[PDB]
Amino acid sequence: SNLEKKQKKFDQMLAEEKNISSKYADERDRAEAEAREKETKALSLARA
Amino acid sequence: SAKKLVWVPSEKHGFEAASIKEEKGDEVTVELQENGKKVTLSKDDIQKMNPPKFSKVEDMAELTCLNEASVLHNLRERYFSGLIYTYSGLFCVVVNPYKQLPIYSEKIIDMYKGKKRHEMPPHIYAIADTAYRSMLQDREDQSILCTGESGAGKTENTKKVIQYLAVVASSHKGKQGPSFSYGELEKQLLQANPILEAFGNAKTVKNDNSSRFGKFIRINFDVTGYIVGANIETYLLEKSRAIRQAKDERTFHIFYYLIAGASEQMRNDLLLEGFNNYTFLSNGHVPIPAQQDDEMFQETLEAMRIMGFTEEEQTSILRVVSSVLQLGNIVFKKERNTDQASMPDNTAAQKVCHLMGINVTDFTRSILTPRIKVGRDVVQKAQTKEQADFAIEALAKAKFERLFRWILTRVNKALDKTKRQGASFLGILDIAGFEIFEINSFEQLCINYTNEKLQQLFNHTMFILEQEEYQREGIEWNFIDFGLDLQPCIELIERPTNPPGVLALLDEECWFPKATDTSFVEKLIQEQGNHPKFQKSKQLKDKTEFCILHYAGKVSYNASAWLTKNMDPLNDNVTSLLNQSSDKFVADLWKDVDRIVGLFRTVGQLYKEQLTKLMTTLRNTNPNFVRCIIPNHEKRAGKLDAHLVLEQLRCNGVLEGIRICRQGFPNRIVFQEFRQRYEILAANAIPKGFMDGKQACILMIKALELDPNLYRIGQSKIFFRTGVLAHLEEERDLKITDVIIAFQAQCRGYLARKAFAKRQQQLTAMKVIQRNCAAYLKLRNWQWWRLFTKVKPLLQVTRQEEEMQAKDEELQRTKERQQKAEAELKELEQKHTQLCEEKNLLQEKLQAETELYAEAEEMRVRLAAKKQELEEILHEMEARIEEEEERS
Amino acid sequence: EEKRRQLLKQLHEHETELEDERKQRALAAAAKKKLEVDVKDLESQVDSVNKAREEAIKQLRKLQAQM
Amino acid sequence: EEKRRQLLKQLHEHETELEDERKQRALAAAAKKKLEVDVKDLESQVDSVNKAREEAIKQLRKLQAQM
Ligand SMILES: Nc1ncnc2c1ncn2[C@@H]1O[C@H](COP(=O)(O)OP(=O)(O)O)[C@@H](O)[C@H]1O
Ligand SMILES: [Mg+2]
Repeated sequence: SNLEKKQKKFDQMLAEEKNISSKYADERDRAEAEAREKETKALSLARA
Repeated sequence: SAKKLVWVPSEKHGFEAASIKEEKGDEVTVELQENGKKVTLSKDDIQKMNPPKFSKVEDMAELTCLNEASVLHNLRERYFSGLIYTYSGLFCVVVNPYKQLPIYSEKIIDMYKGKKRHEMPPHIYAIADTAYRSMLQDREDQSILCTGESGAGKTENTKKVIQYLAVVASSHKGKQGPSFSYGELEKQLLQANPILEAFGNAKTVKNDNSSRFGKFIRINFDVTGYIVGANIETYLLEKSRAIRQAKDERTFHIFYYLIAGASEQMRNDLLLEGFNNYTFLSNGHVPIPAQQDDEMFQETLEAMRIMGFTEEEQTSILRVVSSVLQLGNIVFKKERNTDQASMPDNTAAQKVCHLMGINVTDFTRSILTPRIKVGRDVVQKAQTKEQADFAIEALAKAKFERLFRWILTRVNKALDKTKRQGASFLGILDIAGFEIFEINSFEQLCINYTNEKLQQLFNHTMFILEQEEYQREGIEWNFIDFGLDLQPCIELIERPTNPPGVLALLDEECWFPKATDTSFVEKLIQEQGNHPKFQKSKQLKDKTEFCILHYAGKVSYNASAWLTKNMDPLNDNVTSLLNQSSDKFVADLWKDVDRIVGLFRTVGQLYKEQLTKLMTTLRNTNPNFVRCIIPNHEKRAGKLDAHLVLEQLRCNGVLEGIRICRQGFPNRIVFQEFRQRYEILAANAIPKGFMDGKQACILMIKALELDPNLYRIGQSKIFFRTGVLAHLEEERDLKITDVIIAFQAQCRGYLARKAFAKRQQQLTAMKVIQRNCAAYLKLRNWQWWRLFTKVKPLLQVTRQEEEMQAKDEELQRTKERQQKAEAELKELEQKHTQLCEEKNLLQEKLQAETELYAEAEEMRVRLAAKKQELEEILHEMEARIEEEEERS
Repeated sequence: EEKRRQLLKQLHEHETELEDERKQRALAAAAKKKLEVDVKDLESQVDSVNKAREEAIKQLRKLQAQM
Repeated sequence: EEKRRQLLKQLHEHETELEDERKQRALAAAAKKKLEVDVKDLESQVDSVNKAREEAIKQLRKLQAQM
């Protein structure tokens, strides 16, 4: 019974883990874009 | 795996591993794996092997197949490993190692406290903590119960439990290691054990530290769950042995500790000598391993000092204990011309009466030829050598009982500073174990009886209570009885109804002055004859021997002088003298004399009274058992007798108990509680509208998709199999932990902000302090300050108006207090005169009723005499009428 | 808080002392009912014994008259 | 002051309520003792009645044997 409940749970959890992984990839790319933006800002401040 | 492998019985090891070759009818041919020896057993004899994965496995409830031999082997391997603890479902079993191990520390205590059994290895700390947590959560009373034979180790478990309690239950004063400064009551509690042990324990063939007494501790808690008080109850002790010592056995440890440890100054004060100088000390000095008598003497006295004893109330105990030791030296010799006792060694009596502060002349004659009041007359008692011996030994018993009573009351009164309020309590029961030797008198029987009666109580609570609960809730279950029952043996001894048991017969034949111990045993044999648990004399009828059946084996008893134990006879003249002793301490010990007996209450009935009370407490509280097992009778570490542990395990009924634990449903909860505790798991499925909560519970149980064999639904309680609720609770809490951490960060943030804000006020205060102190410190070496200091008190501050105003203000307060004191005085005066008049009226009325009673009772006696007279005359008339009728 | 502790201790002690008196009331009532049953039983015994006595006297007088 | 008033009121009310229970204990004990005396009296009646019955039977048998 426990194994069957787990089997059902693993299927759901793998799909949700893919969603979470995708969310982290999006936030990673957002943080990378932020890093580029603030790097540009730092260069502008240095030139100023 | 090789399915032909089996446990086969062994004369040396109880059971041992072997391999089946073939089978024939009801039998199997097998080869022992240790030597290759062939043998044939019955198919009922051999048992199935414990697989490798289950070797040394923890809880007995987890075993793939319940086998006595597998349990035995797991126990032996664990004893060789030194892991003494093993779980058995709801309870725990242990085994005496006879050797100290580092299984106990503050680090371990902190590691165990508040954790669940499933996440931890076994320990007594876990049992103590579980009882504490359940006590706190349910707000009911709880108890811990250690059980086993005389050598089995209980006192080590008890020592660990009260130590654990004395740290976990402590309230924090707001002020880390084992030298931590505990609270005052915990400090007393941790000293009470060594105090009581010194006065109450002795060496026996079974145990070098054998407790001669039964005890019960309890600790009381507030609504917050912290300790606020404690009590120490103690039951009747094996006091007889102390001056009638069997070979290689010892008296109470305090005697040896005093005789060895006393300074020359102390020795002269107490009029003491070294060993072998005392008639009451058979075998002379008897040694004991591991102890250091002088050092023990120091530490027990220091323990009494920590318990807040004065030096006088220590030395007074030493005086009385010296007195019982010395009085044995009052040797008697009988005058053949008169059969009366005489005392050639009157020096001993002079020493004793000096230590007691009474008259030597009266002390001598009240022992040798006393004058005793018998009703109306006061008459010279003829007194033999044996009667004089009996009198002084009985006096020693009386002195000892009074001193032990004083000790027990004094130690409780230390705790009795605390208030009468409390929420609930946790108990600790520690009764002396099963015990036997070359003589079996009444003094051992009561202890052995309570040991087996406790096992019978366990039978009820473990087996019967379950069937009753399941039947009450009406669930799908089937009754079973494995036949664990001691009741006929209890009924043989006790008298709740007829026919009369051992105790009742002993009391009845004790009361009758014409009867003796032979009369008692004869009546027992006649009236109990062929009772399933009784057995007659082993041909030695002249020895007045008889026997009774117990689960620990049949025991033969010796009835000699049981009547004096029930009657408790004591000398009235010496009692009167001691009651009026010159020593205030002795006068206090002997203040009560209403149990004087020159021939009241039966010791059996007294014992029953305390027993029913404690047993009712055991029925009301929730007990936690911790069973301890004897490895061998030679008091040796590492060595283990398979047959001893086997038969102890069997009679404890653990193989039967664990079966019903796994087969039944140990967890149980009311439906409303089940829903309110776990609803989060099915909140979308459970309807909001009001209904029978069991429907919501069914919906939740279905959502969890539980197997219907794992639970049973009653009308009120839902029963569940082991631990499921505690794992669901863990999962539910884990679901909440994420938001809890976020809230915790906010609360800790608030706390940090508060602390920082306070620190700012402290910083600004400190800055102005520093300005002031630096300014003064720089300048105070200037000379002018001395002149300023001379001049200022002549000029500044008028003072006297402020002083006058202050005096006037305080005068008003003092006048107010006076008015209140006078009002209270008047109230007390009004109540005083009322109580005085009521006292007067009651005294007058009492005197009237006493006179009326006297008048009634004297005439009652007169009428009884006339009744007897008329009855005798009527007998004479009946004789006469017969003589007439025969003549006619 | 000290006033609370004192008054609560007083309340607790006074309550438990009189609760023991209430237990004594329960015991007294039980004993009363037991003795009431004993009185009824003994009254039935007196009824039967007196009837038997009177019947014995009747038979005695009858036989005495027949002799 | 309000805590004092409340706790004192509670103490007073609970004390008088349980004092009424103590009076009920006194009444119950009085009734118990009364019924105990009645039991002893009735036991004495049974003693006398039974003795009289047995004596009547003895005399009956004696006279029956004499006839
Ligand atoms: N848990 C334990 N750890 C260490 N030694 C133990 C332990 N339990 C028992 N012992 C040993 O067993 C001896 C006797 O056990 P004891 O507690 O006196 O048993 P009982 O109270 O049943 O007579 C002790 O002196 C000690 O050496
Ligand atoms: Mg012990």
